[PDB]
Amino acid sequence: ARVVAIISVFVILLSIVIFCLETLPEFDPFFLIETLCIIWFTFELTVRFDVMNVIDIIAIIPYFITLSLAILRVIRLVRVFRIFKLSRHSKGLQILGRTLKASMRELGLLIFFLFIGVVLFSSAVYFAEAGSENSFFKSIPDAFWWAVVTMTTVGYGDMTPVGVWGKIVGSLCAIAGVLTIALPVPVIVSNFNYFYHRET
Amino acid sequence: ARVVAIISVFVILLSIVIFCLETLPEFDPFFLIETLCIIWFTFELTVRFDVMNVIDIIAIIPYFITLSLAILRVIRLVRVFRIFKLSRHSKGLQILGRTLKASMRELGLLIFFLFIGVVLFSSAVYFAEAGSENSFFKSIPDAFWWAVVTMTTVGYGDMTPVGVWGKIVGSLCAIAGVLTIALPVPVIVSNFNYFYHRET
Amino acid sequence: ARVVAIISVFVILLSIVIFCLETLPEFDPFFLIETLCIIWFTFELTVRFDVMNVIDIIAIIPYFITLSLAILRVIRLVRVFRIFKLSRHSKGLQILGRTLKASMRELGLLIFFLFIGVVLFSSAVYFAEAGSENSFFKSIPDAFWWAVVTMTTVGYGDMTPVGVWGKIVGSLCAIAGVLTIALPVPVIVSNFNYFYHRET
Amino acid sequence: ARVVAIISVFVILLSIVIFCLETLPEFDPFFLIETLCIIWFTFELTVRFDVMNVIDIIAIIPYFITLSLAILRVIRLVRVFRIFKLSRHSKGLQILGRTLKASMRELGLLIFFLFIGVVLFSSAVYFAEAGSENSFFKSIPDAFWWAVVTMTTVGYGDMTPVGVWGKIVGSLCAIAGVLTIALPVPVIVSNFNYFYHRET
Ligand SMILES: [K+]
Ligand SMILES: [K+]
Repeated sequence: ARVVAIISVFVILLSIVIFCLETLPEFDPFFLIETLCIIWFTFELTVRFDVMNVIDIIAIIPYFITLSLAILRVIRLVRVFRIFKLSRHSKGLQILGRTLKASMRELGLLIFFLFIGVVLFSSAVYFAEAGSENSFFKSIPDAFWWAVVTMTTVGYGDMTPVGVWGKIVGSLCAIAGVLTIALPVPVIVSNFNYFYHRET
Repeated sequence: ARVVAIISVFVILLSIVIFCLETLPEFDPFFLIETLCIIWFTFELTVRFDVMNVIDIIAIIPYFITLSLAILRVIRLVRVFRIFKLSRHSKGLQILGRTLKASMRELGLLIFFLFIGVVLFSSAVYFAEAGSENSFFKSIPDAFWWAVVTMTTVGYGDMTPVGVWGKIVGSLCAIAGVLTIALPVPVIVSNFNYFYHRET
Repeated sequence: ARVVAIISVFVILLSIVIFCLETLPEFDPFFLIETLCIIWFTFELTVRFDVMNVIDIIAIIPYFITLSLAILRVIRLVRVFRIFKLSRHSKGLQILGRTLKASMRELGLLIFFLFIGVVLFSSAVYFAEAGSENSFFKSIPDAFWWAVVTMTTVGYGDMTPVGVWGKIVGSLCAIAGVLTIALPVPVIVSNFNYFYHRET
Repeated sequence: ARVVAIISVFVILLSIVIFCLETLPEFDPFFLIETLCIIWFTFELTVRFDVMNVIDIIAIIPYFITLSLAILRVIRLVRVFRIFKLSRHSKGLQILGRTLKASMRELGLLIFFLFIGVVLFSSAVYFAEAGSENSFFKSIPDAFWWAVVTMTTVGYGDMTPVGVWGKIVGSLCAIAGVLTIALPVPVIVSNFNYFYHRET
């Protein structure tokens, strides 16, 4: 039983590695390993037969579909959901799932505050920069990325073609982003700590 | 009474989308949608007749004004205050408003500490770099942006033309910024959590 | 007695503005305003006659000295200590001073952990990159800045000439920096909140 | 007994300085200082004779080995473990060691969540960008660094050759990284504060 669990974890990790390696530019030996991992996945699934069973289903749907290029890239992407098959073995990942399910309102509030701040500061920086020639931002949607990476403090990069009002707006954006990403997050963190210590 | 609320939210979101799209470079169909959204806004306003009523007023003042380019960009910017019309429907946004109103002293203290740190580290880095040729910063105001994005950890970008003393000042700036943005923020976060859990 | 306080705050702010503006490249009208601010500073000082009196002293020592270029830049820099004359009027800045005085051990521990992490990750990234040609870092001191801005999450900029081991070291540096800047800071924040709420 | 401790701290600091300086491009006077520091290290070790004794051992193994270039760079790197000889004298560093030993599960959970987020967002951004010509990322491993520095908010640099879907994935990556680095860290911080206040 524990040997079967360790085999399952090794097979999931092997499938993740094979995914990532077959995207490498240096590269059957991948398709045979892939079909072996999928044979094990579907054997485990058809022995077992919630969200973990849905994950086990999604873990083989792409392989069985591949037997417009947009749909093809979408399914080759959803082949990455094999990494969530580690949830059945990892207890911290199940705690993270319970936390995400229990703080849905707070995640929505975080996304809402970010949406509002992004629209606000993108409009502000677009209208601050639009008065000049060779404007940095071409539209308000063109500043959405800048606003996201400034509010999250990830950082944009080179802001040299920006003027004084653009930099004033950017300073306000940095401050407001710190605050707005700091307000919902403590509640999610408290939920995680609750579930974690309840488990252990 | 709930269908009217969902229509109001859809109209506010449509006006936000129309704002952002009419700034796009690909672009009457926007002015007719705009005048329809404003007709609904003013109908709701003149049926209703605090800060939310002021927001409802500001949401139509620009449209009615547009019937030096600096004033024009300023009013075309204040057309973005339609996004705060979501406060009447979103409870988290009203909680955020109550939080901001209740932590005014702490917001002022945050801005004050940032002002002091920005002046201090801009002076320090300007005088550290000014001893060389082709100085990175041309004045102490020219380093204000750098100091803001280093204290907020948003990051400046390429700091390669900076010397040893400039980098020592930058290290101190990073540390001091972490601390100063970390001191007022817990109080604002505690106020938000108080109002949020009082509501729910 | 309150008009005198508001005059003092206006004069301190005017001296800060004059400092920052006389560094501008566009620029007696500054030296006369400066000597008026210093006449007021020394009048207030010689009417009054702790750390605030030391600040009042340092606020006029540069003006009275200016009546190798390294010493000159050093004193023209210490002219920035006029911004700490706002401590006598701002209560939050005195709270910040009390906090800094009460968390000296924690500030030293933060600086010590950063020193250790910086030396460690600078050595690691230098020896990871040194095996190649056109190495990004020329010495272990040459990576000190990179390590500081990666541990503080301020960010370095372009890390494209870095290899796989350099990026593994950089990932570890980012994680370890998050942790080490997160460990001492809560104690300083708790001290600040204690002093702040004790005052108010 | 205290003079010997201050000599030991001075010798450790001198060896750290000599390490960092002998990597400088400007540079026996370093090898003689090095052999003196090692003579003191081994004298202290052979007078004393846990993890601190292992550190004292590792602090001289490289010098005694140097009496493929990969092994040589590896040992010249492990010469940096002299900086951990400060643990015997610094109490905060022993507190940090106790904290790291007591929060091993949480450190593993942090690394696990980062691994999962990195694989997820690297796959997502690779498949979002791969539909175009001159793709920014060449493989899913080629986006591992980008995902790490976006989730840690250290920042990547120039993301201009990235498209709309790449920037949507990057926004999600920034948000998810904030959350996942925010969930395990409070427990490690609480452990550190516990050990710190237990000591003092
Ligand atoms: K950051
Ligand atoms: K950053």
